Amino acid sequence: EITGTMCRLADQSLPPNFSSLEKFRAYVDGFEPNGCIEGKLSQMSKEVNARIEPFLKTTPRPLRLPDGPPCSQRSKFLLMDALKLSIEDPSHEGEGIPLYDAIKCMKTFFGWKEPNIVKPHEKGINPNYLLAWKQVLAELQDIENEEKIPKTKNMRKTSQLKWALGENMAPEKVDFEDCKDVSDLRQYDSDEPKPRSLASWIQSEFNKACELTDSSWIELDEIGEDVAPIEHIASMRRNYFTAEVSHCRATEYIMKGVYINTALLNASCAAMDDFQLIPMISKCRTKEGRRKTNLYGFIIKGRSHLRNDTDVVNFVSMEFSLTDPRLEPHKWEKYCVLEIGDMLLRTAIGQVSRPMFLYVRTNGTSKIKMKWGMEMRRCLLQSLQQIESMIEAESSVKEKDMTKEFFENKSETWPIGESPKGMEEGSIGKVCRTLLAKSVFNSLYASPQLEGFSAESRKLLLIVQALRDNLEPGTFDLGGLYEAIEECLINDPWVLLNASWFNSFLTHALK
Amino acid sequence: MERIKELRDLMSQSRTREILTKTTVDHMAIIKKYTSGRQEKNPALRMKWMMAMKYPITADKRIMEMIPERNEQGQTLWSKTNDAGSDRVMVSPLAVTWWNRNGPTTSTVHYPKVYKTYFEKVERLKHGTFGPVHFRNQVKIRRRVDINPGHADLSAKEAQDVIMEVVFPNEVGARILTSESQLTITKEKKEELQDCKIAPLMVAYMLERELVRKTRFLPVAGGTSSVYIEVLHLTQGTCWEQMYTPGGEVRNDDVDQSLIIAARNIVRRATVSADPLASLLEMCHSTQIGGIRMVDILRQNPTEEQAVDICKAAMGLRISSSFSFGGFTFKRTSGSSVKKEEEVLTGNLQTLKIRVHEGYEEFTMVGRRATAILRKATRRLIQLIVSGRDEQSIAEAIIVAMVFSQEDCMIKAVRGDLNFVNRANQRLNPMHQLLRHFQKDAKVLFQNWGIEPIDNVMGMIGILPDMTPSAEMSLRGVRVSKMGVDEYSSTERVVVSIDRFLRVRDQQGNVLLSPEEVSETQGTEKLTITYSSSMMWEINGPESVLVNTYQWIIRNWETVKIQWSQDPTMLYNKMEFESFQSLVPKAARGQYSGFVRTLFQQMRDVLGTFDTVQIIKLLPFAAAPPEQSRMQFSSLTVNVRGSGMRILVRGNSPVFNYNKATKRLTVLGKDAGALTEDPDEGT
Amino acid sequence: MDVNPTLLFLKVPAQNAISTTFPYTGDPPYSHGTGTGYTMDTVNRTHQYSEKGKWTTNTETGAPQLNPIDGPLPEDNEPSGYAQTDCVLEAMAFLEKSHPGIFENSCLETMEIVQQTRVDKLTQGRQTYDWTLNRNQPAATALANTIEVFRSNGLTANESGRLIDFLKDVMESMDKGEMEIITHFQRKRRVRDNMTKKMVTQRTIGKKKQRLNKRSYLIRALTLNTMTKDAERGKLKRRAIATPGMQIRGFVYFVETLARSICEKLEQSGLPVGGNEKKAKLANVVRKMMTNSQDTELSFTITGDNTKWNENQNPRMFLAMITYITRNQPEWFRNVLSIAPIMFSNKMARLGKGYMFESKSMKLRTQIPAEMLASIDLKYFNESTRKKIEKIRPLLIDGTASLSPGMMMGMFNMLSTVLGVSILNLGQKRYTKTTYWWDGLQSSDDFALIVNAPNHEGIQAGVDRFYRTCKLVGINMSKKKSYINRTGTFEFTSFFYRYGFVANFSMELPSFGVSGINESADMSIGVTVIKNNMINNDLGPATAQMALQLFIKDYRYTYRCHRGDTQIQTRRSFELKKLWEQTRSKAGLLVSDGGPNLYNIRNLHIPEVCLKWELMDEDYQGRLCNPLNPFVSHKEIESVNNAVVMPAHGPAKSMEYDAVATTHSWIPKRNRSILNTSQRGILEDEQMYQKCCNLFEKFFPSSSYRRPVGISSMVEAMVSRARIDARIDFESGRIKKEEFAEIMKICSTIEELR
RNA sequence: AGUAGAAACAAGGAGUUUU
RNA sequence: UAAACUCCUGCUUUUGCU
Repeated sequence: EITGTMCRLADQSLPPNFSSLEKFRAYVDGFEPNGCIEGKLSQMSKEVNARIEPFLKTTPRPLRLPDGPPCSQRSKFLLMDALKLSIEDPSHEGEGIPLYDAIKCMKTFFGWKEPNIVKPHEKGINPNYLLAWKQVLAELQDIENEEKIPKTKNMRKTSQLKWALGENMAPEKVDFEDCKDVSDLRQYDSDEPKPRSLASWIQSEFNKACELTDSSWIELDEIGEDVAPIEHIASMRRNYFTAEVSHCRATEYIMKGVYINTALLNASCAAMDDFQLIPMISKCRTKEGRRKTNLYGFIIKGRSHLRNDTDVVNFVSMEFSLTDPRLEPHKWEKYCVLEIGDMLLRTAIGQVSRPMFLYVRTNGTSKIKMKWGMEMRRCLLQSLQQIESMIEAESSVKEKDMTKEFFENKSETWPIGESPKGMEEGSIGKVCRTLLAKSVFNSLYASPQLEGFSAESRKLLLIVQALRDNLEPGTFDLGGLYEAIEECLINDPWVLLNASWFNSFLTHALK
Repeated sequence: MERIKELRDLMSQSRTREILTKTTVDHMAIIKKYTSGRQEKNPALRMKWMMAMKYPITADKRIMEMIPERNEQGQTLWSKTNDAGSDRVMVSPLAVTWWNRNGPTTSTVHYPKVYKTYFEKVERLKHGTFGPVHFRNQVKIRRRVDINPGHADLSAKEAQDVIMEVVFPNEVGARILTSESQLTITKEKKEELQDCKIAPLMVAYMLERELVRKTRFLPVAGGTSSVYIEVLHLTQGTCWEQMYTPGGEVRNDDVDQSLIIAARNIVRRATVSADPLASLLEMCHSTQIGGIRMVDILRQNPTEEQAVDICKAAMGLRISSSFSFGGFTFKRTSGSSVKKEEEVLTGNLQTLKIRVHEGYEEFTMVGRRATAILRKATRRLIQLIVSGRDEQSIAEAIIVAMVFSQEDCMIKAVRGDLNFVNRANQRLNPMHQLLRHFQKDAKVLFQNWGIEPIDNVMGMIGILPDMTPSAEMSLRGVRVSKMGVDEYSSTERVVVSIDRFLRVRDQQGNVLLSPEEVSETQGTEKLTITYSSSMMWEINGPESVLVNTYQWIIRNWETVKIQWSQDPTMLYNKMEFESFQSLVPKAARGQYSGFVRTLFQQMRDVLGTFDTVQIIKLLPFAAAPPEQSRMQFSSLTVNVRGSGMRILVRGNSPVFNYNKATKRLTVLGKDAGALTEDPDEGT
Repeated sequence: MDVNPTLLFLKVPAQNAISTTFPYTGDPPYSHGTGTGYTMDTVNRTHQYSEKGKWTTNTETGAPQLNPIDGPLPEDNEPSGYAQTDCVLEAMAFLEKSHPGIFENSCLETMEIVQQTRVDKLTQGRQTYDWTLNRNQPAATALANTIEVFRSNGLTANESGRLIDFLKDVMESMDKGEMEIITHFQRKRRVRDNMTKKMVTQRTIGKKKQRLNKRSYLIRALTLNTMTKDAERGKLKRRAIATPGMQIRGFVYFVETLARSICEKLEQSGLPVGGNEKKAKLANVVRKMMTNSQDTELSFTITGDNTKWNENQNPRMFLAMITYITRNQPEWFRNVLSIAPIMFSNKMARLGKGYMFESKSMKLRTQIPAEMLASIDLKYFNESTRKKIEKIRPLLIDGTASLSPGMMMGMFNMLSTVLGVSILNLGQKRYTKTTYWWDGLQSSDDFALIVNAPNHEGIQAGVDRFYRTCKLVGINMSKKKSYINRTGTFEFTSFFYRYGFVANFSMELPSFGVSGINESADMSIGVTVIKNNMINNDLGPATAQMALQLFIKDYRYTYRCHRGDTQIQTRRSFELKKLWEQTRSKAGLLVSDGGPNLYNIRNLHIPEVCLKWELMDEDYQGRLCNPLNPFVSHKEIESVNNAVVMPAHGPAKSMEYDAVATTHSWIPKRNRSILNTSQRGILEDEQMYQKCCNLFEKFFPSSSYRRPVGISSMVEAMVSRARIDARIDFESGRIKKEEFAEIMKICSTIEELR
């Protein structure tokens, strides 16, 4: 039975003019459909409709990118412009420890200079960064002269390093009733992000992440013996895959981003108070098979007390570069470029020397950002699963051995390039890298703006394929779909590039 | 004994242990999962986070007794703090390092008997054999298929009932004890636990795991058996299938049921095919059932099935001496009769020329659904003791009995004409026409039969025209038994003869089995039925039949073009285009093949209409035997499921769509291959 | 040259390479601060699309709730929850006329699931909202706190193990005004030391009484906690997910029991199962629409989606459905299904945490609770949030917000789907009586529709007839995110469809790796995920021995257990080589302690140690055959071979995995932030009890396999067994019958302690 | 500063001592 | 009162007490 509290609120739980449930319970039993559907469509408005406009090939307007300043570098290390301070073949004196692998690299770099700021940090205290590098350049030499043999290295808290690592810049949690009358006690800045625009550089990051290299970047585990025919046909399919994924520069960024986020996550777990030092190491096997240990630069971890899932670990990234910041300064708004050295290069005609920089930058990851850099090796899966599935669309075509079909002709049939000479088709080995270089940058620059873009940029992608396949498509208000995308193109360089590809796609899918 | 003291020793402490006095049946039933610490929303980060702590693992307090805190290396391998929420302490993974190199070594040789099902899989795989890749497309079927049911096919609660006995018997609470088959199998399992070791309770609920019949919907492109279901990914795929024969005992009960369903996909393939007398022999040499071919299984099999015995007698092997009629097993226990060729006028005054059996004969009617004894006279049913599982099975058994007795009451009960002309060029027989009519509706037949009073003595009750039992009165001659009909008969094998029409004739010429006697039930396979030709395309689906046929023309076009030019009859008698002809209109039977063979003969004489569009488009039609027709043969109707979706004579269609610029063929949507540019170029 | 990869759709069709446009590789978006701004932007949005129903005021609640259905018809394309009761009943009076006898059949199993279910069915699931502590307690502790509220109340009436008397007294709990709940607060003591002569402090927890009202319990009984939908993908914004209360899900379990039982008897809801049956149902009806495929029809499909699907429902027409789909059913059964659409139609969402304020002068932060929002100097807020409070400041009751229109996430599905498919039932041609007719499927909110009619004018007249049918019931299809085209190309919860052959690419691969539950049992579930997704989620052969190859590469990074043949160093390398040189079975040693990787794609279904068993020399597996196992803590059947790994199709899914008990299946560390709360007393009292509850559960054998359901009084419960332990040892045994008298003596000695 | 994006982090939390 | 040192915690830090 429904008692004298719930049965009374069993009356407001009804449609209006039904003031008793037991009357309403004895209303539906005497129900039969009179035909009140079209009786209500006679009563509804004729304006409530879902009229289809046709979706012609002159219908899709291109996406309008936002307008503002050019977009800054936001990846938590450098991408196209790091520098491989390399000791080659570590057997002895290059050991398994990363911090002693650091010391031998710049001992093998001969030309060092005095630190002078090339471009200043436009809104941060510039001499704190040049005193930061002078600390660690003296602090990493505080272990190669002293044989007490440490494993990791702790910075000590200066005045310049407390600044760039957010030391006690947090407002302390007062009670609200302690100081109500503060004239500017506001709710936080909950505003929109200030929009940026598309600059020329994030395209040039993607071109370099597409192209090959002379190193072999992934060496990975083994599996059991292929004494089945599926395991012989898949391992021939897979050792064709890593013939262009070992030598691809976007796997330099995977095996960095795995390593930086691994070392940050482990050093955040032990050293929750002091400022550790972390080098940035990638180990590159070569063409022939002699190994190498590259160094890219250092990282000074901040205070890491991660009480939520997305509290931020501040840190400072020192990276060795060769690219002049004065060449294109619409990119490095967040950096403080020093100038530390010089080397000799080898020209095909002669030889040349040219200086060396150091890009210093205050950063931050959450725990989530530096977990999802450790599963960045799943860029390889998502980039393999298409050329896996690009055997399914070629399954019914040939009905035979067909890994023997792709990599054995250079029948460059897949359109990738844009050029003055048109679109430039590519081979599958070129395509296996672009789908990898797209899949890396979906994790380095991964924002919410990329999620909410490609959800309703897919629904604009599907119907242009329905239009090219002459399926006679039709929307309901496509114009309102375009203000669902351009809502999400706000300020990060990758999403403003994906739309800029997509506008370059809609002008090639409709000719 | 000694456990009970500490059950008392805690009590003279404070009221901490004396709220456990107050803790209910329910509260301990709920606090057994009492988690102050919630379930991890993202455990993948917590494992990557806590493994960098110096002590991630909680191991219980016995580690402080049995494992040193000092190893040879220099690390400290457990910690003296307690876990939050237990007396359990926190350890490092160097504890697990220590235990697996320096821990106690116990030699229980019956630890494989604990996890016996997993070692069966290794036994299936290491002793299994692979076949080569059959590059065929995936047309997967997504069905709820069983995973590892195991022994006796026992209910999921009843699986826990026999486990509840063998863990400790005093907690069973089973209102239903057991059946007789469970009474022996639990006695064997009873001593096996002492045979394991002094054993935990975990050996009990792994024996529970091999009894759980899990049924999980999975896309099964191939066989669906609890020996093939655990692989399911090794075998099936994109461009390809992997033939896979795992080791172990190939069973005895339902390799029959594996063979029956594979047989019917060759007989029904043959009835559309132009030559059942050659193709069913020819498809025996390519079909494999679990690697073991159909040629090897049929010989050692004394199981009588209609399509199987056709596959037996095609190869030169015997069948039994039991004649069939409407797909039932009929055994002559007594009596004899002679044939007499007589014509009867039905209720629609339709002449049916029937073979009158002049002589009293006593039969045993055994069906898939019924078991009966028919006492039959000249054009008359004397007596029918009949049994079956339900009254609809009794409905089938009486209707088959009322037709075969050939009485004038059944003949004058026909309402309308009979044109069950089956899918074929030939015709049929008046016996099988009279079955289907009254198997559709026999209510008027039930009233014209005759109703008589009965005597119920030993549970021998009757049946009424409204298909209801009655102890008072009943239909004439038919008595329905409450018990089962005693059969116990065995039949010797006799060499029998067969024709092209699959009409199985004995020494005397009596037609025993036929494609009309083939039952229409299409069962669920068990052993992967793998055909080496193209006769899996109908199993795939009517849609696929149309797709994969125009696929096959493309790759082998240079085989086809020479067979187009030189020998079209060899091109037409291919068994791969006979897959198409199951979908051909029967009203347009031979009409289409009439025109295409001439339209090709038009194209061979003109030498300049070598077009490559219509040659692809109409070549599957000429596999049928052609006929003379009037000039109206141009609405080319092609069956898909239900609707006869058309193809035009000129241009494209929704069914057959060809794009000249793309040079790709769109067949009911799907893109089929890519034809080479050469037969567009030449003439 | 300029390189873009999104131009490879110019050759590959879009549904064949659609997985490139799933950025599921990067992190998902998380909410940082609260859901307070997100809840109020849903209580606003519900009371905007329903803004014309009559505003009642609840008698026992004081809630100013809205009563929006069977109101004025919508007269624009903006979404609207004004559902028509004479068309909700009508459009599923046609549910039984297509599939005959669904409702009274499906109640009959539901009348049997109600007659065998314990309370233990509702103690499993997500974290819930208790009303005792006003916090997301997990599903055991919230149930096992509200029950001894009734015991600390006068009327328990619930301890009979079944949940229906537990669902009798939650109605009866709304009668007793004085609801004397338990409060514990933390204090300090003062003890001495005899060895060092020092006098230090000691922490302990006190006890406090507390009472409620009927305008204070009923709100907390009808309170939905509003979280934020963390890690949703495909939305720039976020949304509120609702956590139902403790009393509510007891009634809601029966309501989705019935409503799932409908959809398994229907054939257009792919939701009551996983994704593989959904691909069957999807490709079923593209062929079911080629049944009446005539010589000239036109069949356009609709790749639908429903916008604002959760705000535009109303549990008042859920009550209209489950009053109708329980026609001529017993009085108690129609009543017990009816409480849950009642106490959703009076539900009162909390407003989450609040807001964090910032001083730009004093450099101070603070945060208010969400309850203070009834009384705040409104210039504390920026111009966006200030708009959101003023539109629901009339709706704040007791720190909650009266939200009677609309459902929201994490609360209940599968009955609004029954509604959503019943409109799709109505397009069956026997019901249209016109040339156009439609069918399709209905997921949670993403639907797909296929309509056909002999020309474009018919389809245009068939699409809007559907759209104006769904408007009668508050189903508002997304005009943004949907489109039409011919058959063979659509999607349905991202199950894309290209001319017949689906590419799944939904719940792509958030995991493929070490989802650490244990050290072995995340390899046994590790290689199971590569196994199961070769079947379910369709990854091919080479990516299966890539996702295995790399699975091990971070199986060995989290658990540090590299080979000895790699001379690299970590916390141990040396004594591994003791296993290497001594065991003649070098290449059969187990990989959770530095072994080879014998796995490949012939043998994922085989577990780890049963793979590496017919090679090992007797020492190692004999060192693994020790059943003592300080690293196992032999689990319960609900937790034996169960890991909770989330897909993108549902909120949670447990999937099993063939894991042999081994020394690597250990339980990870409990979080320790509860030690610094003022809620310490929920642990130090109860940490002692599963030390000793499982000392009882030694004395029953089946207690660690089956739920023991008998009398109360655990202390009295084993001594009833102990005296039937006594006589069957007395009548026959190996032990002496004088030691029997020692077993006798303990029994009354227990009772001598009162 | 920085991370970040519609609200957050920039340690929280307990003790003692000195205008 | 401003400075330093002392212990716990890293999903439970979302909030009920004295």
